[PDB]
Amino acid sequence: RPRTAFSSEQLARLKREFNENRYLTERRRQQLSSELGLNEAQIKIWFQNARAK
Repeated sequence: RPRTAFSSEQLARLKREFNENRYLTERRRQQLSSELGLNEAQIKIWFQNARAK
């Protein structure tokens, strides 16, 4: 799955979340998806990519 483009707001949330905990659980992935309007797949990819970088 190719990565979508994230808005500034979505990125703001993801960065703060990543800085609290770099690893996702199911419930946290679901909360992010529902609060960000992003597919869970996109959330997982962003976290993986962020750890990679």
